Amino acid sequence: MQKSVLEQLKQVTMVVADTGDFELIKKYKPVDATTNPSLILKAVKEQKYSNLVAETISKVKANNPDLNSDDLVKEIAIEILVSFGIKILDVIEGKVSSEVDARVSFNSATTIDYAKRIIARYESNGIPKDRVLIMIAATWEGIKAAKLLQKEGINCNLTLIFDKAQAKACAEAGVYLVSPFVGRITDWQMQQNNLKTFPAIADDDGVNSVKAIYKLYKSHGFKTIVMGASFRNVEQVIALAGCDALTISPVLLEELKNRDEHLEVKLTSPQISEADFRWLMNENAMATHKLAEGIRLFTKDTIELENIIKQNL
Amino acid sequence: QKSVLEQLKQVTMVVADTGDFELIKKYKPVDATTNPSLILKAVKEQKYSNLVAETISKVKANNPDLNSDDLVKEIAIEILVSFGIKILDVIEGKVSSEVDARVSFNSATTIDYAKRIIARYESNGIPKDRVLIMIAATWEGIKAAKLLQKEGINCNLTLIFDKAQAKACAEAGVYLVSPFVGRITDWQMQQNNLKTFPAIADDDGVNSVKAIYKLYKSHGFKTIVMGASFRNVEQVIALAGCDALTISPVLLEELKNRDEHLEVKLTQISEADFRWLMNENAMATHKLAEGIRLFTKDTIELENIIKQNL
Ligand SMILES: O=C(CO)[C@@H](O)[C@H](O)[C@H](O)[C@H](O)COP(=O)(O)O
Ligand SMILES: O=C(CO)[C@@H](O)[C@H](O)[C@H](O)[C@H](O)COP(=O)(O)O
Repeated sequence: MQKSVLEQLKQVTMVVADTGDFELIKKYKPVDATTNPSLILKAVKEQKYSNLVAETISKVKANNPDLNSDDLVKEIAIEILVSFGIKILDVIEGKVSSEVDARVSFNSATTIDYAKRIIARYESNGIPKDRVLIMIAATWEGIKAAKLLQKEGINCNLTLIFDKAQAKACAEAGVYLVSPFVGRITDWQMQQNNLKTFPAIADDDGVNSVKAIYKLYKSHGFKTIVMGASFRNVEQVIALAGCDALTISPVLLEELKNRDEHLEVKLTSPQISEADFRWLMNENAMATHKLAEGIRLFTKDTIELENIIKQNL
Repeated sequence: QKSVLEQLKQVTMVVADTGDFELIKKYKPVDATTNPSLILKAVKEQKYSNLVAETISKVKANNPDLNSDDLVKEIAIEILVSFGIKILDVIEGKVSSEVDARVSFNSATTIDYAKRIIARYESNGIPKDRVLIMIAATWEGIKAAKLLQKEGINCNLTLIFDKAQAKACAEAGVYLVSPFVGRITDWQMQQNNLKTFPAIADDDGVNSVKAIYKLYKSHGFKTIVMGASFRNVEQVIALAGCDALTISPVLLEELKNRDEHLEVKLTQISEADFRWLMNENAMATHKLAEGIRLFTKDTIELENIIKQNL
């Protein structure tokens, strides 16, 4: 019963596919999947699912002849987000992550409203909320929004986690899952230290970040799921075998599928006030920069999606 | 022929950026600014070791109830005030004194620290009109300044790297803003490994202050625009006509010794809005945070010096 590294990983970690390409999701059979604004933009622009995109735009237009261009564009954007999520849910047993508009990242109330709008759109298609994770950037405001959403039974994926303080604050808020990044932390490490080659696993700041969060969570008995995200190579993924969950790009899933060696299982202070959180984040130059950058990048891709929608009106 | 320094004073309030008060006299600035790094420099170089020793003795005597940690904190405030008092003896205007950078994300502790500085000045016979409380321009610092201004305490909002950030300060009714120049140019040079300074027209730091000045003038904001952080005299000269400019003693000396003609060049936001606009500015996001970290490092070093002298 010898198995590939991918199949072995599934025994010790919840394998999640990081893509909007639902057909690819099929050849890897992950439990859950994650979409994000950049992945949705790629799914909209690529030829593969051009029919689905055109149909979604046409349907929303036909069913909302009274809405102005601006309101119509936002309606179409959320419908596209949800349409890809539904196609993904049709091919997996688990949940799909759908991200709120990045432009609401510093407003808890508008984050809550957008989250509820996403959930209502899934519900109108017969998808229960228990199959969806609302993805929210882990700014203080996003964590506050998630805290309230969880109280209403809406599970959240707190993303763009770069510091153990966010992770701790998210756990303290009772969120369903956190997505600490790995690759982007390693990117900063290489640029800051002028590293010509990729660091050894023991020295990889990204890998170590997830390990520290996992250790923190287990020692405190937190039930929030730790899902490593953002990977540069298969070695970083393999290094976190045993983590609660790992969301992995199709390119890397294919690499894992084709490897056959045994997979070694590697994974087996006061409450945070707003001022404390902000201080701790300020102390971390990398996290300060990367959280902000992540929000800007998703915003750029969401604005491009809006422009594309407007071009097809 | 008038020196560039003399010409600058005709169109801009010249301010000395130093805690080394004996150097101030020869430039005759209107106001002066200290900051945590400048206070540390003055203490480390030991020219004012007697002032430091006398301040430590006084605070101990007047505070028999404080433990070691609390005593050091009180001495740090009194040192800030002692330097300010000495500066006020040699200038006609105001002196800026900065709150502990460690309170930058707490409006309440910022307010009380500011009030403590003012109370120490008052106890030493200095009226509050002669003092500006410096506060980093985080949202929390701006909210603290809004309350302080209502209570008659004038504030200097510092570590300003973005125009929307400066607008929010003006909307809070602050007395003065300190938009930085040199640190913005540093970011620009680092981004592209530039070995030479950019042309003035292309200098992001100079352009930031020009943009803030233009906004304030067109909108009628009464907050004073004071450019700060300079790498060379050319950046100072480029902003001639600005409301105020705070300048190092080295650059004041350079201006004093230049005699060419000086061309005069310069003649609401919610919390969520503010945070969004800052986030859109990679440089400002980085530099504001960096400034707080650097001032914190220098405040900790000052505390360590105090501890060694108890
Ligand atoms: O965090 C999640 C889902 O939880 C992912 O979709 C996440 O956004 C992506 O892994 C990252 O944005 C990818 O970043 P990068 O590795 O391409 O720099
Ligand atoms: O903003 C004020 C006073 O209002 C200044 O004291 C300001 O802190 C200093 O000019 C800067 O910190 C100097 O930084 P740098 O030019 O040495 O990088």
